[PDB]
Amino acid sequence: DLCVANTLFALNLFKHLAKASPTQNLFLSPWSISSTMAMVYMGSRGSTEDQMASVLQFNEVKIHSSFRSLSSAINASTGNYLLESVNKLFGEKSASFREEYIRLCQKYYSSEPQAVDFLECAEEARKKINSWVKTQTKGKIPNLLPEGSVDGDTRMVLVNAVYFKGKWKTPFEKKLFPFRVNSAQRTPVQMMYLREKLNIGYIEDLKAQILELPYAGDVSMFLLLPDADVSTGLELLESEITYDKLNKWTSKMAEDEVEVYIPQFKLEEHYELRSILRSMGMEDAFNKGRANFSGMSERNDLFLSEVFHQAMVDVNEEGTTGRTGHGGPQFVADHPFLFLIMHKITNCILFFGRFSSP
Amino acid sequence: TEAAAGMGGVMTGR
Repeated sequence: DLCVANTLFALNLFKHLAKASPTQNLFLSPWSISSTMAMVYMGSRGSTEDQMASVLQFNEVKIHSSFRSLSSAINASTGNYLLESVNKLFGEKSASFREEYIRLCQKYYSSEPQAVDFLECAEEARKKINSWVKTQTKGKIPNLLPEGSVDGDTRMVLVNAVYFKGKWKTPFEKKLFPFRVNSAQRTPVQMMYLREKLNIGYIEDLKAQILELPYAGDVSMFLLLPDADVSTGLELLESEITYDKLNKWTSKMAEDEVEVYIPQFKLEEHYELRSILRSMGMEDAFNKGRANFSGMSERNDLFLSEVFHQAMVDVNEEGTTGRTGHGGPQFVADHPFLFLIMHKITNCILFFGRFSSP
Repeated sequence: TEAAAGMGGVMTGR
């Protein structure tokens, strides 16, 4: 599996993030995170580097060349959907970075290193960066970097943007049904219904149903739906999920005629990941006194201040009679579930979330 | 499905 490190990191990040946010909606792009963090890693040395490789799961299994090939595959023109991943480096115009770093970051990440005036015009630089990300995401991520995230001491901002727009292989019918948020709350949601031949299974270890909903082309959504807590009902699934347990099923399913009910939903979440990444073991990178980014600058005068991630998803019915029985499988997502969008060719997780609260 | 994301790491001088 040529995207195993990324998936391992994704799951460990999700678990750590769930400590901070145990029940509310949660949405992120592990691919985007991993790409930016690999560019940061390329600059690290010493204990900073060793910790980053551990956290990003590079030691659990040519790193930069693997990112280059995976990105190429993710960016391949298809006709079936829109999918773009783009990296970018913004650097203080008066700073002198290591020539090998700028070269190799361009070579492996295609980051088109650009000078900006953080030293004197930080707020204009913030706006310029935000605007670039807005453009790459077709307006969907308009203000990645919040107020105060950049200042006169900022020297480099490393950025990834991802955008995906797909249509279901089979459209849904737009059908309100009660959604069970927790043992004390139900909220009405607009449901979408499909009856179709689909891959469906059950992961005993996680006590959850798994469904694959294909888009046109080689991208799918997988949904994981518990069938033991008075909260979201996800505690078991979230605590016990692992790469081995998930990958067996995404990459064991048999096709059947399934009646599917899922909510129409839209999420938009913003994270600041320093605390999470420190918790996962990436400590020295964020330590002003200890950080070693000599790969970026031989002066060894840099540290990682913060990591900002913003992700959104909008799920609806859009796709490219007489049946009356109900003997067979149902997948009725009227209570919280996990979901992920998988690039089937690379086996990379592009997006991963928890839908718990309409 | 429409989905998107951004990621920004900020390097700061010391």
